[PDB]
Amino acid sequence: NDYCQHFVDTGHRPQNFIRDLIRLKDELIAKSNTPPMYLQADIEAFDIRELTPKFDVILLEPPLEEYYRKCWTWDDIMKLEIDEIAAPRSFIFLWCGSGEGLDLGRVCLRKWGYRRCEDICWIKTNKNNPLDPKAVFQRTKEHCLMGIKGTVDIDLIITEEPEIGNIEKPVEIFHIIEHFCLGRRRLHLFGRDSTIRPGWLTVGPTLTNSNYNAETYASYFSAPNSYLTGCT
Amino acid sequence: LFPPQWICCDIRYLDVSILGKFAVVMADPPWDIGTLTDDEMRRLNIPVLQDDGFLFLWVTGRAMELGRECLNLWGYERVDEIIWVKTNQLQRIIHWLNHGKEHCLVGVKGNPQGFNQGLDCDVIVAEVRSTSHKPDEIYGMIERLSPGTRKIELFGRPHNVQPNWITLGNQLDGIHLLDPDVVARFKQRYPDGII
Ligand SMILES: CC(C)[C@@H]1N(Cc2ccc(C(=O)NC[C@]3(O)CCCN(c4ncnc5[nH]ccc45)C3)c(O)c2)CC12CCC2
Repeated sequence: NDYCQHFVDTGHRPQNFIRDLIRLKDELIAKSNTPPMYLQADIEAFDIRELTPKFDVILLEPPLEEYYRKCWTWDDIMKLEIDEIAAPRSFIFLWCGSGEGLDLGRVCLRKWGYRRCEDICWIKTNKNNPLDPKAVFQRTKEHCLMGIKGTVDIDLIITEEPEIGNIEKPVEIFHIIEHFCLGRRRLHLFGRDSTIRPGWLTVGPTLTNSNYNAETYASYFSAPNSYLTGCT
Repeated sequence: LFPPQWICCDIRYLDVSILGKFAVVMADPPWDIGTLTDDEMRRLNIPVLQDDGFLFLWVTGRAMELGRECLNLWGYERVDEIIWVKTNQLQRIIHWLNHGKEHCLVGVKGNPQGFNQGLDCDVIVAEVRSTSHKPDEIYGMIERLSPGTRKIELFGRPHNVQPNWITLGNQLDGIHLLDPDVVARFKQRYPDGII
């Protein structure tokens, strides 16, 4: 059965037709999860160095212009000082969309000094509702690239495409990130009120409330918790 | 000449100029991760094959970046990336993660025109037939985009022979050429007939 041909006919995307114990690691993640902390910041005009200590995971989710049919160009993004706040061995997940970010985002990663190890691809289904000039196909997926520095989950996330102008990323990304057990200092740049979450330090230009306190924060990782994988 | 044609050879030594110009180029190359070394990859004579047109380049692991290099080096801009979602006979999903997909870069050269941009969508779902195989569905997608036109595949295996397609592998069964202009430039470039 050919689904590329079917979509030509009906408008249902090939992905509209995919189908379908380890519950304890979720619980251990929860125990080791710090309080949620969330700091409002107009990140353009914000010195990243103020964000401390140095992070074990950085989830970066910049408002791409392409999300709307204040935006951040890749020109804008590629000039963040992400290396300054990463940790010697640490990770990064960068939402690139499907356009130039597929390429400019790899540049970024190399710039801040990461090398890619994973290409996690969000697949958007149009079950409940069957274009760049520079495009060739209907784009129906986004890429969240995963990079490392120093030193059971799959690389697919399938959900129904969100209502137009909804921009939130599928939360499963968090479950993929957290099931890796890469430490506890976690940072979600350009988060929003809506994404605040235990175990994470959200930082963004629309957060309507703030509780972040560099010192208060560091204390959660004061010895004897420095190198917790956060799954224990 | 509409039917398949193929050339068992070494794509590193064949005077690919004799093959002319193609609307679509596709390559499923054996990346060092048969093998070609990265320079051989860089050194391939892709730029002769197209004046205007599209290139489809399969990648895995770290070819994801090198392939973006070779793509750019040969003179294409990557415009789309295609994903293949690998399923079983009942439509379920067969380093740091387990991999449910393979990747295919799409590049563009010149000012190609007449194409049906937008006909299909950048995700593919089809059964994992055999190993190392790519799904016949890509020939669907590529036909609808530039129907009727000259297409050339590189590092094809004897199954990848297709109508309108000149396959180039080193497991192909000899040489089968029917297009005159090519059959021409071949005997002129190749008199005894070995590469
Ligand atoms: C996502 C893609 C990267 C991935 N690919 C990986 C792959 C697997 C098998 C073959 C293959 O065996 N191809 C036939 C062959 O003939 C055999 C020998 C080498 N090769 C040559 N042909 C002409 N001259 C040559 N000189 C040196 C080599 C040579 C071609 C291949 O090419 C690529 C497959 C995918 C598709 C999804 C996964």
